[PDB]
Amino acid sequence: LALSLTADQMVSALLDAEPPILYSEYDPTRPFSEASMMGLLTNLADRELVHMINWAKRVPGFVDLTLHDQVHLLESAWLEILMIGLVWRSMEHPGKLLFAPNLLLDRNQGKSVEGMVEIFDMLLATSSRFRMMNLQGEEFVCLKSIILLNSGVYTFSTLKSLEEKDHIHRVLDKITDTLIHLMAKAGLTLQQQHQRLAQLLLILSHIRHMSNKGMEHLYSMLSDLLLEMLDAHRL
Amino acid sequence: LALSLTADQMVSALLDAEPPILYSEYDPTRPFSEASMMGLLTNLADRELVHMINWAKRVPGFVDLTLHDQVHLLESAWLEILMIGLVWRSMEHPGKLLFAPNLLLDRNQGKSVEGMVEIFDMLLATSSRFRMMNLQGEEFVCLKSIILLNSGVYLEEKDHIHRVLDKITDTLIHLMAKAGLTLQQQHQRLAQLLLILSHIRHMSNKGMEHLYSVVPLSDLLLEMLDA
Ligand SMILES: O=C(c1ccccc1)N1[C@H](c2ccc(OC[C@@H]3CCN(CCCF)C3)cc2)c2ccc(O)cc2CC12CC2
Ligand SMILES: O=C(c1ccccc1)N1[C@H](c2ccc(OC[C@H]3C=CN(CCCF)C3)cc2)c2ccc(O)cc2CC12CC2
Repeated sequence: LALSLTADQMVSALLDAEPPILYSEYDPTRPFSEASMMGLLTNLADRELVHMINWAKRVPGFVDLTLHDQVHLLESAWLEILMIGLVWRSMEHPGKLLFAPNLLLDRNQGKSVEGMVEIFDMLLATSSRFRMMNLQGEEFVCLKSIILLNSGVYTFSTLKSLEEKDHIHRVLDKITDTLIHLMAKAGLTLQQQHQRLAQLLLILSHIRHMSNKGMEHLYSMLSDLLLEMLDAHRL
Repeated sequence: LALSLTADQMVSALLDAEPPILYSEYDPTRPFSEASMMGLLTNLADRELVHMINWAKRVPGFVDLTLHDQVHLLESAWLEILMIGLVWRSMEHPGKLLFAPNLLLDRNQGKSVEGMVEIFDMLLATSSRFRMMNLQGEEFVCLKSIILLNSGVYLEEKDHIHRVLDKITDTLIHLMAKAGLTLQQQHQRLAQLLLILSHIRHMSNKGMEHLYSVVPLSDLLLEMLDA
């Protein structure tokens, strides 16, 4: 099914799978402050993670995998997906991170939490990189889907596992075909298509680097829950 | 000014720049032990770092950067380069890591140490992935050069790095075209190769988190550049 989609049908399915932009809580009895900042950001990420589950299930080829492999892929990629969504939202807001439309934070508000501004600056630089590249929404949904399928594919031996890995790489190839088709459709020459494809995928290495640094920072302050939403019934 | 090379001359320059395969400073006659296994791997990595400097100087476009940028890229990419070099030489040794011709280890020698077997397995999975794609030497040296130039970039200095990165991308595509790959197979394989770099970054982050669980590395890298 997923391997027979055209590039336009793959763009359409990814654009349609896009989750909504969530808001920070409008609690007057909890106004924004340095103390309540991480509580608001954690609550926002928790609500985003629920929508990330539905988005993943709508990425073509994802539900063809076993849920154990669906859980592992999302366990490996969830923070990367949150960050690239943040970086995408903040593209039009230089020097600031748009966590939510009602939660636009500048660099100085990150200094209140120790260790935050280092991750803050890396997210800002990625947003500047996307801005300088004029990243398109059709390219963004492809990059996010690549992260979902690639981040955990090297950390799964059984015959089933060999079929799953081959399928993940077959779907990743079709996203690559989709990215190139979007670049050819935009007028880029073949040399420019390969060059921009390389530039976009090399940004994924930095997003992984930010994720690892973000995991150490967050731990300095999921599997069962990921399963519970992914292991839905048909009632 | 290295942007005036051809794809074939880019390959030839990177192949000629390959560092030698160093040996473990290990007594082939004294008994082996796991307590001395970090000392051998730290000593080997320190000696490989010097030859990594010589290799980086010969990556086309690297010396065009300032010494500040050359050191910053080396300080940010050195662990990734050691890892992918290890993965490259451990390819024909499935289930094993060939740190040196006299230092071949399997999983069980890594289990003796807290936190090693996790990175050991990720390194083995990368070697298996290289073995499945049948990675060529001309592709491997292009991947190492991309790691050197990409691992620290995130104004005209960044522009020059991106132009050289763009040329290595053109070199990789030219390599697969000369191999007979179709245009679809070319950009598919290029994507597969560059997506492996995200896993190598992941291993480097966990490696730093592992290895580092007085003299700054930049001072040592600067001194190595004087030879
Ligand atoms: O604050 C920060 C931040 C930190 C340092 C520098 C700059 C920014 N973050 C935010 C964040 C907080 C907690 C979290 O994870 C917390 C547990 C993990 C699941 N939770 C467990 C319970 C299961 F739901 C709790 C994930 C994300 C957040 C929110 C929304 C967004 O779009 C993006 C981000 C990005 C960022 C990830 C870097
Ligand atoms: O053992 C391990 C290993 C393998 C599996 C699981 C866990 C660990 N490693 C080895 C390694 C040891 C110490 C290093 O960092 C030492 C710094 C301490 C002062 N140094 C800086 C100042 C003086 F230079 C550097 C780096 C590399 C090593 C050696 C050669 C190779 O090709 C590759 C590797 C790979 C590697 C990185 C994963």
